[PDB]
Amino acid sequence: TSSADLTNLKELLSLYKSLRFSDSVAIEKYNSLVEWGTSTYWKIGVQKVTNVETSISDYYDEVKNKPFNIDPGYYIFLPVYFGSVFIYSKGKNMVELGSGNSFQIPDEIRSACNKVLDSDNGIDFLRFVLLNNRWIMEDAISKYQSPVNIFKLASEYGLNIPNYLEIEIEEDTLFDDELYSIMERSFDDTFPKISISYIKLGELKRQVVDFFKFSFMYIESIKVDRIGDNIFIPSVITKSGKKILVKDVDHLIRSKVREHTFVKVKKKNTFSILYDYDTRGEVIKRIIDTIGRDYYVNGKYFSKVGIAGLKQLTNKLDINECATVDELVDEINKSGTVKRKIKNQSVFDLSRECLGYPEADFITLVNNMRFKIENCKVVNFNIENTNCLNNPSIETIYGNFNQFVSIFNTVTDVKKRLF
Amino acid sequence: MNSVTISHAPYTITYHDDWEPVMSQLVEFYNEVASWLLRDETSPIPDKFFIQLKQPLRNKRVCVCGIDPYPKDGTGVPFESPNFTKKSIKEIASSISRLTGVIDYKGYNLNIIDGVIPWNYYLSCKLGETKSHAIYWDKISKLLLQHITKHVSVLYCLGKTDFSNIRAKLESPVTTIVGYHPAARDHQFEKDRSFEIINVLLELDNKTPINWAQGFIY
Amino acid sequence: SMDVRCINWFESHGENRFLYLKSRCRNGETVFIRFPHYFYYVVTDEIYQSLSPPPFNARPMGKMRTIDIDETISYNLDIKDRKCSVADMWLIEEPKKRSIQNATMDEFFNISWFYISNGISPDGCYSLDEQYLTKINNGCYHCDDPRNCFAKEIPRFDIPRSYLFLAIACHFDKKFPSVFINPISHTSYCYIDLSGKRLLFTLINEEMLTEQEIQEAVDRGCLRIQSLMEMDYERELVLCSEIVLLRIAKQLLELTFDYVVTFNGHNFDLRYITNRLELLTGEKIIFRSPDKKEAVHLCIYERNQSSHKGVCGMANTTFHVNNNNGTIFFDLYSFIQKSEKLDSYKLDSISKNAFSCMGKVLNRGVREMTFIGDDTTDAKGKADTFAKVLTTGNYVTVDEDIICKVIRKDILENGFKVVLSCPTLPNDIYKLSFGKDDIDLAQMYKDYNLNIALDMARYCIHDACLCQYLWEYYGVETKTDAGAATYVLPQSMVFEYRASTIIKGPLLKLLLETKTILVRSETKQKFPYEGGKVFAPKQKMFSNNVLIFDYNSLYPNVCIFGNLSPETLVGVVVSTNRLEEEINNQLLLQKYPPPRYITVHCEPRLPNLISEIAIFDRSIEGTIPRLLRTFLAERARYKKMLKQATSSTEKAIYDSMQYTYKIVANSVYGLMGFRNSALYSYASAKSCTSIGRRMILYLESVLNGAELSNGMLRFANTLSNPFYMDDRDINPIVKTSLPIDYRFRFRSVYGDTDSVFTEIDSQDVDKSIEIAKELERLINSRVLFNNFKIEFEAVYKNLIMQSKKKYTTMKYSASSNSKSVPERINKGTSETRRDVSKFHKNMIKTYKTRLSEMLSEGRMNSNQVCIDILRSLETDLRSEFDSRSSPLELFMLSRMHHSNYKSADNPNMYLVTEYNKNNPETIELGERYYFAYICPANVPWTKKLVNIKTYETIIDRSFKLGSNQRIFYEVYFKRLTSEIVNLLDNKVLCISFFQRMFGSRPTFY
DNA sequence: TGACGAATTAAGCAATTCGTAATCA
DNA sequence: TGATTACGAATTGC
Ligand SMILES: Cc1cn([C@H]2C[C@H](O)[C@@H](COP(=O)(O)OP(=O)(O)OP(=O)(O)O)O2)c(=O)[nH]c1=O
Ligand SMILES: [Mg+2]
Repeated sequence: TSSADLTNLKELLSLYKSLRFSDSVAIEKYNSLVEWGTSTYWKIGVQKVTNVETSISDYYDEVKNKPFNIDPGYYIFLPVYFGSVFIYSKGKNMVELGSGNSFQIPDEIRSACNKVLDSDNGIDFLRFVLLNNRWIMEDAISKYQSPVNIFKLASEYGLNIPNYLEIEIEEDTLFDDELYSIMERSFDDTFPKISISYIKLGELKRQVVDFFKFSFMYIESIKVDRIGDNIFIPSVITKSGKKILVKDVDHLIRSKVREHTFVKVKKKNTFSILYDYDTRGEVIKRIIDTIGRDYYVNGKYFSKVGIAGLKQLTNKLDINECATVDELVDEINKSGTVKRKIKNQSVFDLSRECLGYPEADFITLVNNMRFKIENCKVVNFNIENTNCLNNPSIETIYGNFNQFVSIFNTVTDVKKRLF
Repeated sequence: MNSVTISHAPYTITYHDDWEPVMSQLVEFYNEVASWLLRDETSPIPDKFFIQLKQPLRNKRVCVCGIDPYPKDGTGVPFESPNFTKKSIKEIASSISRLTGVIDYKGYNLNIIDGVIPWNYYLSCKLGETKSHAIYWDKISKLLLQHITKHVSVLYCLGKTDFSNIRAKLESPVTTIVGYHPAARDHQFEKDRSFEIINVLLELDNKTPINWAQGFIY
Repeated sequence: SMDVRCINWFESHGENRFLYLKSRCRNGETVFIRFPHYFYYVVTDEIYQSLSPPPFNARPMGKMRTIDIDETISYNLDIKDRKCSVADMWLIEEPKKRSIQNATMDEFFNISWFYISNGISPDGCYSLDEQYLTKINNGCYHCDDPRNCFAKEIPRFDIPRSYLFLAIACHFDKKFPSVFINPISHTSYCYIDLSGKRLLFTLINEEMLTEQEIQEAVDRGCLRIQSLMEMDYERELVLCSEIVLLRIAKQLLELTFDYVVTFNGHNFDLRYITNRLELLTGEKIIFRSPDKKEAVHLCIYERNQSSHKGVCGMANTTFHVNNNNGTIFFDLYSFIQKSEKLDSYKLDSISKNAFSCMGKVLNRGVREMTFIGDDTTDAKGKADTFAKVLTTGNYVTVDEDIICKVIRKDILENGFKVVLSCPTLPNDIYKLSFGKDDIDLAQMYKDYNLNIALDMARYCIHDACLCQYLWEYYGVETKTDAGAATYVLPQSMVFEYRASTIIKGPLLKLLLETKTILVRSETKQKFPYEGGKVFAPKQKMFSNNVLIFDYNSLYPNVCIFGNLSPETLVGVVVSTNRLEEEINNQLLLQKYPPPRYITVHCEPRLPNLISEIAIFDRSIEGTIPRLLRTFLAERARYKKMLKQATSSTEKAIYDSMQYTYKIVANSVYGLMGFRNSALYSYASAKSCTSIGRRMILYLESVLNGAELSNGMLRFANTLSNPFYMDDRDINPIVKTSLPIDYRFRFRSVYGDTDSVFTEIDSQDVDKSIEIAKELERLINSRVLFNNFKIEFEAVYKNLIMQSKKKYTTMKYSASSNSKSVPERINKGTSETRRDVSKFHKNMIKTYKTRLSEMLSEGRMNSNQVCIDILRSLETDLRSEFDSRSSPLELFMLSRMHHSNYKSADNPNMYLVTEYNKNNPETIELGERYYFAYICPANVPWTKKLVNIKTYETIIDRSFKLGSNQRIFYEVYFKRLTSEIVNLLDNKVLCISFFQRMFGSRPTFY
């Protein structure tokens, strides 16, 4: 009845419009306001939706696989790489497609997204593409602005964007393999390109096209490749030595690939992509003893079980390398950010993120094991339930508990001093 | 349009087909209160008690409900002044003009807007004594309002104290708004924004908003 | 003025708002006092010195402490302190409502502020001083300084009171009456004035009689009046016209009685009178204020109460009068609905439940029987109440089924003698009650003469007097006075609200005494939490004495012991893994030492968390414990008063009062676990439940397998406090005062929340009672500690346990011996449920008794018991199906009507809605109704029952089974046989029988 | 001249039994 | 054409 009720109902309607492109927090707020509205008006036209399977097929159609005909209007071309597809909404989380989760993202990327959202309100959604920690604006759609200036200001913000292309067509022409090759040479990038999306000025719908063919290739072996710090990317080489790329380790352990076997693969002019959709513990243990016992799987990546050290603590804290415990305090008072982040964060969390174990496996390892402590320090650890011995990655975690307890004790008695 | 006959005045009720499954009961309820009711001069005139029964109900979306007709000069169709003198219609027209921006007009009639049916809970009232015929009309009122609610999507009730227990009077739930009466003193209806809320709710229920400026008379 | 005792407080809602006090003096004069009535707000000094228009008046309250009572979860032991501030506070009074931004203490009523800030009790005796009073009318004064006027309190003195009880009887043709077609036939009044005179009179409408009949009635002894001014109340029967009768009613209802009492009058009687008076004449019933400045018309209004469960929805309706003269219009129907729980709430059922006595047969022969009732037949006081009701009663029910008409009645010094018209009965003692009457009212109105008029007059005067009998039986006056004193509420509001309102007066007094305010900042979150612990019973039949031990006010005492209040909670420490859990436990045991702080372990709040500890402080007493202490003291007072009672009525009244205080004390804890409440504290409710579970487990561990030998008692475990180390002894070797030669063993079998059932290997009840008394003494002295105390309830014989909350037994009280009659006790079985049957109950009783007799005898050759029972049941069911001799009353079930349903389809609501659409009498929103299962007569025995809710029909008082309709015996038979089967032991034969008779698979335990 | 308020909202969980819809061979 | 489970409603015991 009052103004506040009008604002509440308006925001409820706005949230109802954008429901598939929403995270847990937005869903919870929408459910709460639905409950409030049902309570105050005794009836309302919307219900409480909980599952909400994320999908983006509304703005896309079926992928063309044959040459077709184009002619009218200016065309804007945006390429698509291989990698994980993400959705970012207006003032919302940074979610997976299909399996939307609060995926951890760099704080600089969070600040860039916040400032690009504060730049203007005319943004429906943003489509992210990821490949080996390389973050790209894949798609930026809007109902008011134009897909030209937004990528310019995002580039000036500090993150790079593909070269969106503008072309003019006046005569009836046929888009075919030759034109695909022309467009492929037209982006002029070494990154793996998959499809091309063409849009017209005025039309909100975006149509993408991709060309591919089938091939059969043998699988030789699995080898990790160096792509950063304590992170590995799997790679399989061919009998001919060709490089077959992959988006995720999930692709491998769902592909159920066997040692020395032949599989189908979508081959293109430059590179090829393995095809999925051909138990799980068998595949994970098989790949684990294939690549080598001294390895572990960190979510969608591969990682080492190395011995770490005080350098592995000093690197993240943005402080100079040193090997004396007293020194590891002075830089703490030199930078306000370092002391703030050491005070606010806990001891177990910081010592866990020192050595880069994941969350779930470490937690389920801890909650079935006995401890014996003395003055806030761990002196004895033993196992109680032997079931956790089934998963080999758990054995990889068990292999290096001593380094973790050492860094935990060091962190606790340095926190005892720096306060 | 079908006609049925009753023992007492007005001896004739003509109705739209959408009101068919209620009329029989209505008749059995009117033959026991007619003799007592028709002992007093009433506004509206007996011949105009049931003139809202000719409006179809299958194309309506909103109901704007009063509690009793004007004490004097009642036209039969609720919330109507043919010469624009009653305070309630004047102030509702002022509010709707403020909402939509129209400044120059000479009359407002809620009966012209598409999708809106205006209604009165009590169909009669003695000359100068409001709410004086509650006992005669009670059952008929419940029956007819329950029939209306089964078709519309939003029920807007004007009058805070009069409709304090509207949910007890209705069996099936429906979207309900209770607000201050226009003629209420202390200037409480001026700050009410019920019409925008109605449009928001309607468009939230996959329904067309109401062209609220359609009712102005030029 | 001078000495006055208060009767009522009430408001006026005219142009100016006032508050009124009605009182009586010693001689009998009635005095009215008028107070200006304000809106109360509480502000700080800073807000007080920044109010844009200065307030009307402000009074200083002193220095008060504000505490934030929100709860937050902490992941380590660095817990931040609670936000506490201290400031000078002001109490501002405003004639009209105001909006102040940061005002606190906003959950308390205005009348509570008046009472507490002025130091006045709603039910006290005072010696007013006339210096502060101004006379504004004859019998009405005005007070501007209530603090000085009510400064002197004096002891209580007794005063006279005035009452009007009334009933009406209306003509009808085929169903409920209608105010537009049907006139009032009879009106009956019982009148008590301030001089103690009791008058009974009945007015008869003469318009529905012939002139010769009127002349005959006048010659018989009645009085005929043509005008309102020639009516005398000293005549028993007066005949007149309808207008004169309505005018007499209007004259009576406008007087200043203390109480006008009716049964379902606010919805039928007064409504009918007002409407008919407005139809025939144009007059209205007018109420006036004590200052003669406001006038209102009688107009009954409706209050709807909704539920706090899911969907909320409406759940009750009540009707009220809008008078403004101080008279209390009381409806016994709503009161009894809210007070006790019965199958039906009609007047006949309440009369049968209330006025029943055991009677001895004195004579027989012909078609009449003579009964006598005396103090040596039933109990002390039952005969006197039966004799009181027999002064006007007409029909008596014998042996719960037979209805008889009274021929002669004599009142004795200690009982009654009655002669009834009933067939010959072969016994010596029967049970008589006042209940249903076998008269067809519609037929009587069809052919109407003088004799039926006089009989209806007698029935109506009995109906009027039943209101007074029920008013005295239930002790409404004592309950009103006690509630007004304890809840700090006006007398007319004591029976109108639930626990959330009746605890606010004492809470406000407590807060003002302690100088404390409680505030909330962030929103409240609701999580599930566990409750009491129920043990699984170890056997089914026992054949050994069982001793019942219970706690005394378990949850209130737990809250007092642990100091569980929202403002005494230091914090909640959680952990997500065992390493942090160990670190936190070691730190917590030394930061918060046991004697002053209490730590409670609980189940985790969220799936990820694996631990949760709550810490409470005990240095300063909390707010909830003080409320609980107040209510516990009230309950102790009324238990003590019950102990000294002799008559039955006083005993029942005092038992009800102590029960009410118990329920209020438990409601305080429940509110502390209620999300939409001001006293919400999730941690406190969880901790109270956890401590209760620990206490019952401790008692069960101490008692299970405990034995006494020589004069010595050995418990199973160590008497160690399960929370922390203390200074008590821990030795399980205890010296007893029992005889040396005794030797017994004790084993625990069952327990619900705060109770233990201890089995003893003995059969005699004197020895068992003595052992139980000694055990209770020893447990209270040595096992328990602080404010925890247990009681020995009873001795149970022949305990039969079906499930975790269903058992039957014979009970011997603690103050009983072997040569004393026991009590049959059923708990949760298919005899106390209001939704089973009356056929089901009788069959269950006869078959349980037969099975017990057969088990006592004992054959069990191979499967003799099962075959015998199944054959007997089949024969009985077939006979009932074929003969169809059992009436419909044995097949009626009962249910309440409401509108709190998920989904609006809901067959139950649809059934009631259709009944209301097709029938004159309407079922309301908190009303119990009867229903049954009916099917067409030609259908044969049905095996597969597919749709059952389609066959439910509502059975009103004028229902008659049609010649093409029959009771659907199949549903009742299936339920009864499912009950019987679970009692036996065979499974193959039972399954075969069930599949033959009903074509479905049974369900077992 | 043409309505507002009065008629400020409200205890918890554990266990059993019954009918009907929804999911599975 | 059955089996089995899941859910809502009613009523009772603490
Ligand atoms: C009956 C009842 C119990 N309970 C809870 C509170 C009690 O601590 C617990 C056990 O109930 P009871 O043992 O039945 O109640 P009590 O302990 O107060 O008994 P007594 O009067 O002899 O002292 O169950 C309620 O919360 N509400 C209730 O209505
Ligand atoms: Mg107890």
